[PDB]
Amino acid sequence: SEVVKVKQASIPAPGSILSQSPAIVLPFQFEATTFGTAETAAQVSLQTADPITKLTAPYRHAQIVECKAILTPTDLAVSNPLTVYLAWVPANSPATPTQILRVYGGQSFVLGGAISAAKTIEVPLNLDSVNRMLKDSVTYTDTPKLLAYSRAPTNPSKIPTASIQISGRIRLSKPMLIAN
Amino acid sequence: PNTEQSPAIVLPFQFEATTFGTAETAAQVSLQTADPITKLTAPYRHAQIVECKAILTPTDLAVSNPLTVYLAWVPANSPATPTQILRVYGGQSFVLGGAISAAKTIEVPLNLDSVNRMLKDSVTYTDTPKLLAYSRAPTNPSKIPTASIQISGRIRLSKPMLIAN
Amino acid sequence: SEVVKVKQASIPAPGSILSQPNTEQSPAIVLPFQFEATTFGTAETAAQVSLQTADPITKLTAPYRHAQIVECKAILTPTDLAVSNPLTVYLAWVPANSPATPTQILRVYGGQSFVLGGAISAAKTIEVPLNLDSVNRMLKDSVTYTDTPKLLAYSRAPTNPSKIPTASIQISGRIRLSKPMLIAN
Amino acid sequence: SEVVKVKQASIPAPGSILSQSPAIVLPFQFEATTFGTAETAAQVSLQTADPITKLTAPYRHAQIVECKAILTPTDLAVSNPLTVYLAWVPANSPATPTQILRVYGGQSFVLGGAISAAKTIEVPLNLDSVNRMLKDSVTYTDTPKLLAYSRAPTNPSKIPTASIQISGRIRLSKPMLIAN
Amino acid sequence: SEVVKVKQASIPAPGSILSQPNTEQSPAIVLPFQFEATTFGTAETAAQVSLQTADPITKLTAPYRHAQIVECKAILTPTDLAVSNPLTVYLAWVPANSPATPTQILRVYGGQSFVLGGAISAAKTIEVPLNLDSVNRMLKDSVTYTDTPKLLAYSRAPTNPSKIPTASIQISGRIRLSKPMLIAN
Amino acid sequence: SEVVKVKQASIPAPGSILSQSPAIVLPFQFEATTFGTAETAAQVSLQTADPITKLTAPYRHAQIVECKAILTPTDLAVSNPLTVYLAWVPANSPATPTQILRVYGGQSFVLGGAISAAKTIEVPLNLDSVNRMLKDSVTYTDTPKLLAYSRAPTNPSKIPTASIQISGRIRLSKPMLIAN
Amino acid sequence: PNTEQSPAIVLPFQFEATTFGTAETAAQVSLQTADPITKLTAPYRHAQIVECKAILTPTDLAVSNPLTVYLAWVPANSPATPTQILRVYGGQSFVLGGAISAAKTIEVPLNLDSVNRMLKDSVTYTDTPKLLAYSRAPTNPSKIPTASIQISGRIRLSKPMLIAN
Amino acid sequence: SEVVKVKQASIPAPGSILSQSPAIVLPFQFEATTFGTAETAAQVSLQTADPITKLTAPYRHAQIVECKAILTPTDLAVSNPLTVYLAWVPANSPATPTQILRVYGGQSFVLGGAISAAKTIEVPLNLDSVNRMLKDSVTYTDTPKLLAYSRAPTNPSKIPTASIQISGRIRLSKPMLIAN
Repeated sequence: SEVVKVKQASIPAPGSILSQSPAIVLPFQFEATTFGTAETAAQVSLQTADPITKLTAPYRHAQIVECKAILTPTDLAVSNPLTVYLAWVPANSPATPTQILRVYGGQSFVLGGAISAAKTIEVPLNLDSVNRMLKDSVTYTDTPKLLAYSRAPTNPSKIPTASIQISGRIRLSKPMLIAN
Repeated sequence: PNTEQSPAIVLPFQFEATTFGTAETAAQVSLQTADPITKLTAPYRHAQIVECKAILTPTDLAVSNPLTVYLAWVPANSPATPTQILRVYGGQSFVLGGAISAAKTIEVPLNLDSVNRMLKDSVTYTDTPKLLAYSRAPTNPSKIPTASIQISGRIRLSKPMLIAN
Repeated sequence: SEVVKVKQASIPAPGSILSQPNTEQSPAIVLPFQFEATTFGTAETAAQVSLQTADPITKLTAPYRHAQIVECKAILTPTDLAVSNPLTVYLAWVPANSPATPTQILRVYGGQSFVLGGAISAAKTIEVPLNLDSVNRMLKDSVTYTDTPKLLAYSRAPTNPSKIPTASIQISGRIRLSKPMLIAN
Repeated sequence: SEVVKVKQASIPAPGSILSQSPAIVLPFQFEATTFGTAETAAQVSLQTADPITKLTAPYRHAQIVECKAILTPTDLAVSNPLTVYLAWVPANSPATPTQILRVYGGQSFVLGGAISAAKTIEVPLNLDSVNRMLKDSVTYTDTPKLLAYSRAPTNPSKIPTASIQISGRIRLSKPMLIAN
Repeated sequence: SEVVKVKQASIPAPGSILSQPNTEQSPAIVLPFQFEATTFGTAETAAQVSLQTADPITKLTAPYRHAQIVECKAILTPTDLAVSNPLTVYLAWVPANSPATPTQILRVYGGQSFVLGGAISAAKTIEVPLNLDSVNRMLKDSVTYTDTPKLLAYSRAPTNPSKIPTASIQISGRIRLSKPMLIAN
Repeated sequence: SEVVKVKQASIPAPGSILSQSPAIVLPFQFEATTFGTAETAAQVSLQTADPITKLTAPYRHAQIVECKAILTPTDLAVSNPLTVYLAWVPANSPATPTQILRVYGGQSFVLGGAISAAKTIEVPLNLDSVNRMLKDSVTYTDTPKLLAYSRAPTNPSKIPTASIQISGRIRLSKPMLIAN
Repeated sequence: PNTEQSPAIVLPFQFEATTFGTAETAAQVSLQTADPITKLTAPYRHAQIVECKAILTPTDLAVSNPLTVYLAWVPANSPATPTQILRVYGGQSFVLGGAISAAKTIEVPLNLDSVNRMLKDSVTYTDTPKLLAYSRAPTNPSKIPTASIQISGRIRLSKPMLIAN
Repeated sequence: SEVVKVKQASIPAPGSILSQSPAIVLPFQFEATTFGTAETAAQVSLQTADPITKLTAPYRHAQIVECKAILTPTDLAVSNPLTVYLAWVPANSPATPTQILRVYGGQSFVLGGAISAAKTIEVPLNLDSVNRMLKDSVTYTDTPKLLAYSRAPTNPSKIPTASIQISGRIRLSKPMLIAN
């Protein structure tokens, strides 16, 4: 029982931003991907992830205050373990989930099995690595993007074995004239 | 009361309140029920009106079938009926159909002193803003509105609401 | 054994409360309480328990007019059954006037997932305290409020359902009861 | 001849109110109930009593400044006495007039008969017991409510034997946009 | 009308009470109460009501372990019936671990006699407060005491018995409830 | 409702006492006599009244601290009034109840009737008139003695119309070696 | 505890506790039940023993039918039985019948440190004084006691009890 | 290997005691109950538990200095786990072992199984909750009482799977005159 933070080795390389009113900070937590049913290799791009933009929609400026990736195993993992790869990279990175371990910072976690415990692994996004702005007057390519991958499950089933959510907080600024 | 300085943002909004022509119309529009307004107040736990007015827009169809609408803002409490709008203080009566003039865009303001500007708090207030509008049975209905009423304004949101996503 | 206190990611957002006139105040008592919220293992159980409606709590709250929570925590308790018959539980303390079906707990900010049994040291009791600044402490007053605390929990239909629960959640805490109401006797 | 104040044993338990312009204070005095024709058990709730609201109607805020229950016997009572029960309780109280004496404060008065005098009994409402606000931006349940009861008269007639009025003063605030 | 408070001749004789360790004390509430003690007019009624056994009082006392009286008074209430059908009542606040049948109230030190109805201004309500230094204030504690308050009242079989009482006695007061007991829920 | 003290005109003439340990003061209240069944003329002598001595028995010294005569009418008196005479005199007094009004201090009270109220009359014993000691190493003749009388009731019945009790407090001293 | 200075008086007393000869006797005399003691503690609400002893008096009949009695004081709590008196600390064994000598009047004291001296308070104490006495079945019973046990002492009374008379 | 203290949520509510010599403090440790053979629901009342009184017997005063409940699993539990409930409540509590979890403080422990370790769980008795005196000049109802319960074992056997002992220290005062 409990959770554990496992930082991703990072190096300074923040995104450039606009020169530059009232702001509001909202929390969020959607699920990036699920494991267990088939070989899954996801590329979640915070900038365009639906759940995030549903909050973004009404604004012109939205920047990440904090953000972390939450890896969570389920009972199914105890009997049928699995291995997951994780990397927080800028959208520009030509790196594909199938090659996370070849990226500076890329981690590998083993979920399940009778040997281990069912801890919740948290891998925060180092904001000095990548662009904080998810929506601005210009679109940056530096945007934060989560890379995750796991080999096709030894015993596939429509009941997930592990899932990773992305929670955090966004600061919404300059209101956007939208329909409704 | 009002509100302090802790994290707060003001968003604009405008939705359609009611329409006329198709048949006799007597509406009782209540913000704090207005689906449009809520899709905005959904993420927060504290909403507060800052500005709000009702807009009366006739369509060209109006000239052929001139109507005549009544508008009036009143707290939800007010025992006033659409049928008694002109007997209320804010009560207005526009003609529409290109024989009724009333400045670029016909609009009747809220007031705020008249009502409670909450819409969403820890308690459900009773005296929130409500729009009363009546327009009698039209001769030669049409299925295609001859005029409508929009409600535009600005809401102040705070205290983020835990949500799904 | 062991007891593990796992706090829920939270955001300051207290519920507003009516004020008391500066007249002479009413005395006050503080009673403790702890009841069963739900049970897992028999069937897919996805419950929403609202402290407002909470029968056990209000049996204590009955005689008074003004009642506010002091402290509250959700207690997740696995049973020997869960050892060889694991399950995953979702928990979330929500404001009550909030959407969010227990099926969506992993999509709610605080949202947590725990594995009971199966994996090592999974027999521990989990504890998720209710941040009283997350919601509204008032459970009884001149007006009933909208942001009262509500606990969300979900699991999944077991693959080996049994008549005896494999885990449960209790809610314990302490209320501040005041302003006693005039009654028969 | 004359009148007498008979306080009702009360304990501190005021109503909660809203945080929070010009105000006006108006006096009022309507009659709550009448005795003599048949067993009467009234539950006057200041919040919704017609006479009171006729004054309330044009406003958004109305709070009780002072308020008392006035019990008054009539000549009919001299020949055919009666017993009346009185309790000032908050609207929430699950107490019914038939059980006033089982309520802390509940009084019993004997009106009439050759033995006594025909005094007017006054039982004021302790404002620290109950909610003062009769009309506000929210509706409170704490509202003041008068409980009164008397057994069916030994000799019924359409001429009342005793009646109880409720007089007081209300402070009207924030004007309500009404029709007319 | 009128209310007449007629105090009972009394002698200082407080009941000893157990002491509380100087550890941290329990919070405390103070609830009011008022129930019917007896009824006169139907038949010779000679009752002894002990606040200890008092059902209405202990329904309030139930959830707590330590309960003590703050104030208490006996209320004698005549009814219209008593106007043309007088009666005499006897009242006495006794320590409970005291002999004295209500038939002997006029032989007990404090002992009083009142005439309800018949004579002028006899429709008044009589009030006989309970001197809390006369008896023992404790009604619930680590031990049940012997000098707990007890009310004595007597009348006499009426000469014109009726199904509806001609007078009654209520007991109103306020208790100090503390040390809440651990229970189911 | 209520009680009234009616002092008896007295003149200084206390009893002589012995020159002269721990003492205890006990309260008492027995009933001296009853009225209504027949013409009653009682002569209660505090010194030998049974109830008093039941308390006296175990001691050698017992003196009156305070003492009063309590006259109490009953409903029966309302319909069938009566007149009672009262005098507190020393046991030596050659005065008989039939002649109380011819004694300085002797009072007359009218109990009952539709005219009056049913008050409880209290006539205290002036300790400076009479001997305080009820039991001492010598027996005094000065002892306090209550004289009461009432004419035979207009309508006799075995249900008393009025009764007079004697309450007070005694100080018991020097313990007496008694059997048991 | 003990007692302060507020109105208090000390009265003496002596009553018969038990008798022997008629048949086997095994008594368990409890003050605070002893009718004699109570006729004294009846008027008060607080009684307290100051002095107390048990007296053993044989009658001339004893010489003809010498017996042998056991005495012992113990708190009411003590699981001791009359039959086990000599196994108790205070335990005594007198012969009686003019062949047993033990000073003018055979008497066995209380102690007070051994028991609680209350008998009557706001609470009913459990460890109050109790007399244990046993004397086996006598050969040739007699309906006329051969010896008895008296209990004399002094009680401190306070807090007058409301009574009838 | 090792032991772990798991405090029971408690609230201030100590027992009342007598006003009030030499004292001695003795340690003790008996076993309250055993699990494994059948559904067991025990109600150990420190005041009357035999082992405790064997020490109490010779005295008039005995108060708890400290006291804890010791839960200990045995090898049998590894293969056939079980769940135990524990509550320290005053003897007055109308709570039965079958409903411990519905009592503020009531804990639940899972002993055995391949998943966990075989730790010894200790749950001390909060002396401010309950009466400290186990034997006094008056008998209190506030006495400490242990509530424990476990469902009927999946695989019953006469060899215990877990047992709970109660150790502590008592202060014995005023000697009691006993036989022997």
